[PDB]
Amino acid sequence: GDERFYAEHLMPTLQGLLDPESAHRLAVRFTSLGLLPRARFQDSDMLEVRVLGHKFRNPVGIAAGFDKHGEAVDGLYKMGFGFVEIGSVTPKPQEGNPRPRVFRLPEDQAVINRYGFNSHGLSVVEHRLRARQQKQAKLTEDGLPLGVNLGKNKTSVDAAEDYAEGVRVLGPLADYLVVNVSSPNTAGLRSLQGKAELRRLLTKVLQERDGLRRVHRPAVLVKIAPDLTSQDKEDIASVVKELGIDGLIVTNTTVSRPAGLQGALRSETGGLSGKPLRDLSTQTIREMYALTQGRVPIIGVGGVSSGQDALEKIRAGASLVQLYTALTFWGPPVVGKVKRELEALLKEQGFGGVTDAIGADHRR
Ligand SMILES: Cc1cc2nc3c(=O)[nH]c(=O)nc-3n(C[C@H](O)[C@H](O)[C@H](O)COP(=O)(O)O)c2cc1C
Ligand SMILES: COc1cccc(-c2ccc(NC(=O)c3ccsc3C(=O)O)c(F)c2)c1
Ligand SMILES: O=C(O)c1cc(=O)[nH]c(=O)[nH]1
Repeated sequence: GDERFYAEHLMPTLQGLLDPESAHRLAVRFTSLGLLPRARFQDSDMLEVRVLGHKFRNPVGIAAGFDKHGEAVDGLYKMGFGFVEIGSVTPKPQEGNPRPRVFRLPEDQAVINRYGFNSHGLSVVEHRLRARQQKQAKLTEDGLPLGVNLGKNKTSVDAAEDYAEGVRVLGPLADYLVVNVSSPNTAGLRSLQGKAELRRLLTKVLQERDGLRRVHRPAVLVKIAPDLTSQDKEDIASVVKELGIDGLIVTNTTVSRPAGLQGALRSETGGLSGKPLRDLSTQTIREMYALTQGRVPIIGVGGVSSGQDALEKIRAGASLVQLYTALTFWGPPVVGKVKRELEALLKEQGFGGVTDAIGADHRR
């Protein structure tokens, strides 16, 4: 493939022929089949990162949402991602919201989605991952970890138990689990970010995680929204420290609509991703890093489309970064682009490697 070809011809043509959701489905299909452009870039030692009890070949991963049901994990590693996160997965299967539920904002290099946790359910995903469990074991040992993002059912009467079930069912198959309490498309989900409820919720999740056999015991991270108040962030940092949460994913999509959006569909209900979210996410990473005294690993997500975007989040405190929306606009070549640009910037700024740059802004 070619970065310019995909950005100017292939992707534009695809988006002109298929609606957003159909384009996504096709994307998952092609990826699962390995129909991807040549992954030129060769990961250098400079990009290697050790965190969350694992080695990561490179710090660029695919964010949750692209492979909700764990159907294209291997194809995603082939695309060049240093780690893959599937999900969110709900206990029981559910359809999500009616279509259309995803919209492109071309003029803003953004997307708005309100899928509503469409999920094949824990059982289906469980067997899908078991079919390649040993293959993943080798991938992980080779520096390509797998993360599993857990969600809750729309009609659930016990949010905590939904997450507990996810820990028990998919925890044994993941390197890290994500307690996603930041989806803007699930009524009352974000309220789980409150201190009182959060502590109770995470205490239960951690107990279930600790109850798994050693080799099947994943790290547990909490994914937060970019729309939290200063009080919310202080509370989350406090609870994370109190319970020993392994890490944070910052951030999910935003329900805010920054001044300046041009897309005709800017007022659609849902979470906004892409460039308009980038700096709000970076600043959230910066604050959480400071609140946790840089002792809690952070996976930075939100508007990453270049090496500069990645490095800004790393310097702000992220040990790893993820992207999704950039892929929807530029295609597979964007992964290699980000890694190549990141490597060059690290050298240009005097960093021996990614590890040396983590939280660098806080030390100046
Ligand atoms: C279409 C779509 C679906 C998503 N689904 C999920 C999900 O199921 N779980 C989750 O934790 N985040 C989900 N996200 C959020 C992304 O993981 C990420 O936090 C956010 O989009 C910011 O990254 P980006 O600007 O690179 O897309 C989704 C995002 C998009 C655009
Ligand atoms: C042969 O070339 C390839 C190979 C492998 C994957 C893709 C591809 C195609 C479309 C999307 N796009 C989305 O998956 C998407 C998600 C939510 S919206 C939206 C979109 O197009 O607007 C992609 F990420 C990757 C193209
Ligand atoms: O499934 C969705 O609608 C969804 C979940 C989530 O966590 N984030 C997002 O942007 N959409």
